[PDB]
Amino acid sequence: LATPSPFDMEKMVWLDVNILEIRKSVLENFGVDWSKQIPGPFAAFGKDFV
Amino acid sequence: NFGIITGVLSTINFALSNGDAYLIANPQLSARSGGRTDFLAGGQVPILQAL
Repeated sequence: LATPSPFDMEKMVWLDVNILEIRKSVLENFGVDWSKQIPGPFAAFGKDFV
Repeated sequence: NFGIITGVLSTINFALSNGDAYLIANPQLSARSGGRTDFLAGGQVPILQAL
């Protein structure tokens, strides 16, 4: 004849979460940028024998 | 009519380059025996993928 409870009282849990992030960066661009591919010498010949 | 017309051309190259790259990745995780843990430190990019 005994009956159960409508529900059981559970235990409560507290959650504490921490997220930490640090970012650092450097960027350098120094100097002189010369050309590396340049035209060279040329030579041509032409003649009419007849 | 007998003859010839011809010539040559040239190009000069003096290129010179160097490169170095270093990286260390040290991720650390925790998990219980029989469990699983996943970790991502990065980003997401959109991709078109449809049937």
